[PDB]
Amino acid sequence: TTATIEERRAFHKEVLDIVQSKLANKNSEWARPEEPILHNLKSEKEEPHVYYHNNNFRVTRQLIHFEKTKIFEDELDKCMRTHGEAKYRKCQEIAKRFQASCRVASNLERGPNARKRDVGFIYQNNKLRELEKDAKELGLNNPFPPSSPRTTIGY
Amino acid sequence: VPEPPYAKYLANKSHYCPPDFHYSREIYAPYGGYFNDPKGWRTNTAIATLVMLAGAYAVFCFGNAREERLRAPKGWIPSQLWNDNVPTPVDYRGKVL
Amino acid sequence: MSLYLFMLFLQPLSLSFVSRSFSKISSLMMSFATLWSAVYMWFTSNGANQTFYQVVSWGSDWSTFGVCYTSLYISLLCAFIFPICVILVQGYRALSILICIQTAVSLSIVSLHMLAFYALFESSLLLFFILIGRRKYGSLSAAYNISIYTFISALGFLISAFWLNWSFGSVCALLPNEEANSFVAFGIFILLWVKAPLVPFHLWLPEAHVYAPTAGSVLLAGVLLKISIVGLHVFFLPICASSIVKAFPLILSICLGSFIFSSFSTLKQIDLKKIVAYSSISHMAIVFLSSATNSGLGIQGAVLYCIAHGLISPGLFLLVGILYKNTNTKLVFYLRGLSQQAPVWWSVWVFFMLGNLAFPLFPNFIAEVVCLSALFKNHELYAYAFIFFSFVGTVYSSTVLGRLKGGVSSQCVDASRLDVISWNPLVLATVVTGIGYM
Amino acid sequence: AGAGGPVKLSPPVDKPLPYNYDFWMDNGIYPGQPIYDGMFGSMVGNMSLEYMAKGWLVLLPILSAPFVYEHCIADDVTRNPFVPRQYPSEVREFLALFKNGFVLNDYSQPDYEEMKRRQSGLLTPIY
Amino acid sequence: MFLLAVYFLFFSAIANGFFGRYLGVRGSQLLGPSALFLALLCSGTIFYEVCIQGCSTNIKLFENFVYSNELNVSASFLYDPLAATMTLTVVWISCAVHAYQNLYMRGDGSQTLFTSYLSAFTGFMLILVAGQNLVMLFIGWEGIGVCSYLLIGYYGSRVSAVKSANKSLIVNKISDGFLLGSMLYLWFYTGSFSYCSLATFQIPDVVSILVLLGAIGKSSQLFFHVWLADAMEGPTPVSALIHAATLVTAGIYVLCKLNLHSQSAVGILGAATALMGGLFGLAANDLKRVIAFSTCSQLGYMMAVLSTCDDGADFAMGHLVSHAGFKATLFLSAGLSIAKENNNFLNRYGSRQGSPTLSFATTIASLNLLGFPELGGFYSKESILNNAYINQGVSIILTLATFLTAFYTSKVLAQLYLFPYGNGRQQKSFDIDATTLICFGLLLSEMLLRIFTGSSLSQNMTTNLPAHIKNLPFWVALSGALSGLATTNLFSSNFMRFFGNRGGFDVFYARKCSNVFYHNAYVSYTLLDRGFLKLY
Amino acid sequence: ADRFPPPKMVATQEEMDNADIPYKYRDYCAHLIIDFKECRYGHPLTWRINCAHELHHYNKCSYIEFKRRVAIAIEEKKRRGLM
Ligand SMILES: CCCCCCCCCCCCCCCCCC(=O)OC[C@H](COP(=O)([O-])OCC(O)COP(=O)([O-])OC[C@@H](COC(=O)CCCCCCCCCCCCCCCCC)OC(=O)CCCCCCCCCCCCCCCCC)OC(=O)CCCCCCCCCCCCCCCCC
Ligand SMILES: CCCCCCCCCCCCCCCCCC(=O)O[C@@H](COC(=O)CCCCCCCCCCCCCCC)COP(=O)(O)OCC[N+](C)(C)C
Ligand SMILES: CCCCCCCCCCCCCCCCCC(=O)O[C@@H](COC(=O)CCCCCCCCCCCCCCC)COP(=O)(O)OCC[N+](C)(C)C
Ligand SMILES: CCCCCCCCCCCCCCCCCCCC(=O)O[C@H](COC(=O)CCCCCCCCCCCCCC)COP(=O)(O)OCCN
Ligand SMILES: CCCCCCCCCCCCCCCCCCCC(=O)O[C@H](COC(=O)CCCCCCCCCCCCCC)COP(=O)(O)OCCN
Ligand SMILES: CCCCCCCCCCCCCCCCCCCC(=O)O[C@H](COC(=O)CCCCCCCCCCCCCC)COP(=O)(O)OCCN
Repeated sequence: TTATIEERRAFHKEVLDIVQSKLANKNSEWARPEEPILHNLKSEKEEPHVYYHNNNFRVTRQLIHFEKTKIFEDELDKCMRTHGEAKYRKCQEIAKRFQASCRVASNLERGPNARKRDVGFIYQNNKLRELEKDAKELGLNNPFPPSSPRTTIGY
Repeated sequence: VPEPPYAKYLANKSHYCPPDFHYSREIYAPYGGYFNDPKGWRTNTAIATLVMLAGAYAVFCFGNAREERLRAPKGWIPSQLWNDNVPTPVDYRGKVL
Repeated sequence: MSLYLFMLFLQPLSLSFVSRSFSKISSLMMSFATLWSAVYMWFTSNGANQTFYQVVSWGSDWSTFGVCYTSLYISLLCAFIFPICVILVQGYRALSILICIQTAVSLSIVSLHMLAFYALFESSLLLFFILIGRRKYGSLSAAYNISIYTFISALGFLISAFWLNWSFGSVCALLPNEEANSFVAFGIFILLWVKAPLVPFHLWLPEAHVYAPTAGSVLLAGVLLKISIVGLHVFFLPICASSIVKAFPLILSICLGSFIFSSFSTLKQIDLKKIVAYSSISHMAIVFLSSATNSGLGIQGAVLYCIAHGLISPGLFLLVGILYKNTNTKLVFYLRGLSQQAPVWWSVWVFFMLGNLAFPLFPNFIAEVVCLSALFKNHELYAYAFIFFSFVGTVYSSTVLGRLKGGVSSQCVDASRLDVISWNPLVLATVVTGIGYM
Repeated sequence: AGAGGPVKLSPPVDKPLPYNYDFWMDNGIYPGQPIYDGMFGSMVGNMSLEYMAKGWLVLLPILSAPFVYEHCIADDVTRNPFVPRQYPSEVREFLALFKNGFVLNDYSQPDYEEMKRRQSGLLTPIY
Repeated sequence: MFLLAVYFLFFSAIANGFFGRYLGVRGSQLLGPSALFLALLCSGTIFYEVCIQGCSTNIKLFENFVYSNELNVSASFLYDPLAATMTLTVVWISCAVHAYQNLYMRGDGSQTLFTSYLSAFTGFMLILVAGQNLVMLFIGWEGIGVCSYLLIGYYGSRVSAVKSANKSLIVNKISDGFLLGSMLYLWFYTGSFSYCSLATFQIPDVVSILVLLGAIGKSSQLFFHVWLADAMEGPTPVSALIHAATLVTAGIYVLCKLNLHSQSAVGILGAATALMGGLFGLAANDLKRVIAFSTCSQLGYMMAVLSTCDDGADFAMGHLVSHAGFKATLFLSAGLSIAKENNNFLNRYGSRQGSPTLSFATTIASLNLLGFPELGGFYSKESILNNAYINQGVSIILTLATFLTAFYTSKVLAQLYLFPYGNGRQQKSFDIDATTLICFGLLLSEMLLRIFTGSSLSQNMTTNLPAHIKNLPFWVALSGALSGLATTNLFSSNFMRFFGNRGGFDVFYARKCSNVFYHNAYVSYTLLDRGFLKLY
Repeated sequence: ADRFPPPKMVATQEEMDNADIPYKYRDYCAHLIIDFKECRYGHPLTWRINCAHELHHYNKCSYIEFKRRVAIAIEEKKRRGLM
């Protein structure tokens, strides 16, 4: 994928038009965008308007994710408190969903140096499954535990 | 040594103070002095008890509003007399009460 | 924003026209007005504007000022802590110097231009040379140390700013620029390395704090160290992220080494002010590392911990100043029986020392938890290293408290009405932040 | 009398102080103490570190002898005369999941090898 | 209703320690015990509602205590069966200690501050026990740590007391650091701090080791037991609270609340701590020290039982609750003996006319410690010893610890009462008020109720053991008690000396660890910042 | 293991959940532990005297299960040839 200077300047002109259309009507939610500005730029920093708008969209999304995770945690805690000793069987699904939400929130914007948050040990379990499959098929002896059905309340 | 003029304002040694023990009476501490026993203590303690009961009332109101019982008690609990959010008791067999 | 900047420019201006006898009263009223204007700036800052809450320009790129999350917290902290410094200082000369230093520092935080940032922060260079080197209670060595360290670091930052202004054509933060150059990154980094004390460039700080007046020490620890985090968030991470990621093993080595060596050095200190200064150096390392991770958890944690330090270190420096006024000594060996002799000073001292140790009901606990979580997000070992070595702070603090707590003393050295008035805002703010209103 | 008892005051310093005088804790009462007792000066009971080490050398083998047998010499089959508690299949499968459980040592079970490998799990998180 | 208990204790703390000038010494002697009585009524209601009638409740005070990005924790209290049982025991012991302090601390200048610290200490213990998330537990853990620092070092003009407090603080810092690391591991890989979602079937060894290292601090296990013996510098009411419930129990509570422990480690560490503590208590000549070593031994038994079986957590908590009563009684009686005789050494005690209540309470507490049949201590200890038979190593060590425990306990009982008078012919006296009698009535009531109500559901469940193996703990206890009455010599002078020096853990720390610490500080400062890098 | 087959499980999942029986206690004796648990909690302080029939019955069932476990162990040991 290569971007010619003609295409780059064309996109720049289109971006300016998008800014002009946004400027025409006042919006109190200008910095809480519901949709990103789609682009094929090598670096987002090239188009400043796209960079700022998309950053504001990403912040909005992350805030929403954090609140969704809090909601998921509240339903998991209520479910756990209602069932009693049947919590392990009945709250597997809610827990699975909560852990998925935690991963989505943490992983989306972890940062340049941060590792992926393995909520539920899904990645570790997957790695152990691959290692087992390889050892068994190649006749090797695995020095690691075999993959587990359940490693956490959900995942 | 002739006691300084301000020494008249300061309090005497309390009954609980050992006679040999000497302490500087000018030093102020929020927790009280070396042996305390102030005059008017009975009133202060009554005021304290009233503030304690009022705060207990406020705490009770707050707790009752925030106490969430999501699983039915096995039998009757005292909370039913004061809180209406208690689920109807179900016994070990499963029969509702 | 405009009201805050105007009040900032009025505070140095007011001194020129005062009666020379009303100076202290006018300065206090101006400081409170600046605090109220900062509250107004907070009120007029809508969270809906996610990137920058407010930006104002007065005709040039240099006069571009704006407030962000880091800027807002630091500016509010400076306005909150300045009244205490004002009341602690006496004399027109001292007031003039302090008010000029404060105006320069407060203008630096809100500046969005690297060259303007440099112009405003380094204006208060001679004033610190003169303040730390005052006739009777000052040391020329400390003044020379702080001045030379600041000049060399800021000159490197200036060279990097000049290259960025030449290459991109602008040095304003609001214009998105990225650079992969390592020389320019190092130039910007060296300022942060020196200003926020990091081993081995931390020697200037303890000397300055010991030989500075209590108002000066309070201002220095409270906000001058924080100016590094504004430069990092506003002038380093946006442009030189690639170099921070490239050098992360080195950054981590230098930050952890600073934390360890500073903690060990605090153990050999016999002066209360030096103990508080080395505690600050140790505390700065977590903030620097957390911000360098370039994660949401790290930037928020670093700013929060900075506020907690900017509320806990001024308290300790204020109590130390009060004690020194009462006794004319800072040697822990001469100070004994403070529990029995000063029950009110002792209570506040113990409370602030507990705050410095990051106990749960203090802002330091929440801040540390967030910073440690950010480190754990990077690597588990990174968090573990910092968590384990925290015991060294406990050993020195416990030894100091134990030496001060008991013994035989023949002097009643307790705080007056003025001293309690000066710490009450700091105590209330510490409590409020501790309960979670961060 | 708990309060007001006589005390002896430590004499004021009258000679040049050693560089490492911070190792001594003196509150003004006569018996000052090292920062850590036993770091220097008189040792309690006149017992050196060498004496304590020789004692621990004599004691350690006798204390470790019970533990080494069962943990190392003994095996799952021979440790106890019975098998671990038997559970219904639904209960047993869930209980086997716990690494710190007691049902993983059931040699009679056809899933013994997997359970044993589960018990000797990972030292650190892989991710 | 559930919040009320914590409110009463924190109120009593604020009142006595901030408004003591108004309340007075007498005002603290009223507000303290009154608040503790009200908290006992609330704790009893909580115990009946949760434990007996299986009704757990969650009270969320406020949300978003910490809200940085994904990380979110709330201040919430979940009263589960473990929380209710511990709340009840803690409040009962604290109410007794508050009643005791009225007469014991009359001769102390700050009785208002002492009462304030005792009530804040009890409040932080109830926060730790009732927390619904790991952050609330940490808040309680640190609060008890700080209150212990402020209470052990209460006598500031004694260098020993300040050093004992510094020791406690440093050891507890190392432990809470390991706990913070474990909590970070658990938050990262489970997504929450709440114990409901915290559940993990398989945990990496690192988290288990970190949890154990964190727990061994408060529950003074081997290598971390140095602070407990030193904590004797503080006043007697402090020692009763810390040893019986507030501090030693927290580690066990943490291990039982989150079952991340490893069977191999807990069993060996526990059995070792039981034996070492009993041996250390054999050499000890201070009354208060012997009861501390006894606490260490019992903690070893509770830690060891977790390894034996699945019900080990229930057995441990049952022993913990049974132990708190008798151990508190032993400390309060020891304090009264010291106060009446003005002596701390076992050699100078002897038969002397006293109060029937105190002598009986001491005898019954000692019997519970010893293991006398048909007593609360007996059932809770046999539940452990009988179930530990499967682990051959743990069982042998625990039986030897039972022997040593019986020997020192019997020796102490003989020395305090049966032995002829050993103190001097001087006028000494401590008159006991009705408040002290109420305190001993409360402790005896707890001891009696424990026999009727029991400690664990599985307490009387059959352990399928031969009769000779089931009744051996009794024979070993009797043999030790008989040997202790005869005051016979068991070990050579070399070993008696070794045990008197507590194994030389502190001599090792001073000669090597402290010297290395201060050499690192010397290199860091004198050689470098103020040497190489300092201008002429 | 095969020679000594497990006994029939009287307790169902619904009953064990309704009586709040932990998973560890669901070991073929759960019906008796439900009886004992209901009686012990019904009589909070007098259970030791009153609730003795249920404890006896549980202990007997537990004894039979223990004997089964020992039998299984001996059979496995003989199969491996150790004894
Ligand atoms: C229109 C309607 C009217 C409304 C009003 C609006 C008008 C607007 C502005 C008008 C206000 C009047 C301006 C004041 C002029 C004189 C001020 C002065 O002499 O200072 C000391 C003087 C105190 O006099 P004094 O106590 O009677 O004794 C002095 C004796 O003469 C000698 O005493 P000494 O020998 O013992 O010296 C001891 C010395 C110790 O020795 C030192 O420390 C020397 C250090 C060298 C300079 C300090 C370097 C750092 C200074 C940083 C700048 C401070 C602001 C920080 C903000 C950052 C800006 C980038 O300590 C001091 O002197 C004070 C220490 C701190 C003051 C330094 C700040 C002054 C900078 C330059 C002053 C302007 C002079 C211009 C000359 C004009 C014709 C000659 O005035 C003050 O009250 C404090 C300074 C007020 C600063 C405001 C001046 C603006 C300078 C900021 C630069 C920004 C550009 C300018 C634009 C301004 C707005 C357009
Ligand atoms: C010189 C001093 C002399 C005077 C002494 C003053 C005495 C102070 C009394 C101590 C206060 C204890 C109360 C602690 C709770 C803090 C109160 C609080 O924060 O208000 C909460 C409301 O919550 C409450 O009211 C809590 C109930 C308080 C009393 C209930 C029981 C009292 C027992 C104390 C145990 C509290 C344990 C909490 C540990 C974290 C605000 O509600 P939100 O809108 O959700 O605020 C947002 C949350 N956040 C702060 C994080 C931003
Ligand atoms: C969590 C929800 C509710 C929170 C309530 C907490 C309980 C009360 C907290 C009150 C304020 C907390 C800190 C008070 C200031 C710290 C100083 C202090 O506590 O004691 C002072 C003086 O005490 C005071 O004047 C104020 C104390 C009033 C109430 C203190 C209760 C215990 C403090 C709780 C620990 C804080 C928790 C922080 C970490 C969780 C110094 O005492 P000593 O060093 O022992 O010397 C006294 C002299 N003598 C040698 C004779 C012993
Ligand atoms: C292509 C070039 C090749 C390389 C060639 C290099 C040749 C030399 C380069 C050195 C440049 C550094 C400039 C600082 C010199 C050290 C300070 C001078 C020492 C001194 O005595 O100053 C006294 C006080 O200074 C103080 O108290 C300050 C203490 C030391 C300051 C620490 C320096 C700042 C940090 C150093 C590096 C930081 C980052 C580096 C990127 C004042 O003396 P006086 O007034 O009484 O005069 C009387 C005459 N003796
Ligand atoms: C020895 C440990 C290093 C100490 C530093 C520890 C932590 C500092 C990290 C700061 C973070 C951002 C700074 C970016 C790079 C600075 C140092 C990185 C390490 C380094 O030196 O890498 C070099 C490249 O950097 C460069 O080429 C530039 C080096 C810095 C220049 C020194 C002074 C510059 C001052 C200029 C002022 C402003 C100028 C603006 C025009 C050579 O590494 P390599 O890639 O060649 O690998 C070949 C090895 N086999
Ligand atoms: C049941 C679980 C186990 C609980 C504790 C077990 C501890 C067992 C470790 C001791 C057994 C092996 C000891 C090493 C062999 C040394 C034999 C003689 C010792 C010797 O000659 O030098 C000593 C070295 O100190 C030393 O020996 C220190 C080495 C100890 C290694 C670190 C282990 C932690 C020890 C904690 C408690 C042990 C207390 C007594 C060691 C005294 O040296 P010096 O001071 O006279 O030299 C002069 C200063 N220039």
